[PDB]
Amino acid sequence: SMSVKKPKRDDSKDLALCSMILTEMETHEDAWPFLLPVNLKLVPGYKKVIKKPMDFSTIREKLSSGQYPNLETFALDVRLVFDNCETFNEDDSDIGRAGHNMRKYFEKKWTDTFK
Repeated sequence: SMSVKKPKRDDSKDLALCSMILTEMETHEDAWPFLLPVNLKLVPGYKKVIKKPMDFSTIREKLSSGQYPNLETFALDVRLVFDNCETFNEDDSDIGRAGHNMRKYFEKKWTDTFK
């Protein structure tokens, strides 16, 4: 509350560390469905169904231009990528499986780096 603060968690490396995580996700062999924004002209249903599209290139540009206020808003957009993927793709599809694999990979790196 006013003039009563918990001890200061060191967040000075968060930007560098989120960038490293994102590099690892970018270079994963199963990243290919997520590297670029879904083409809303060429994929029927996407625009109407997926209210907030997100992809790794969009996260990278947001990261690089100070559009994440803290490490939690960064994790929310990464998870959005995988939540969108599960909304639109069957579990038993190459893309559906890719999304599960990547979400697992992410959540481990997240825990090991920050928890």
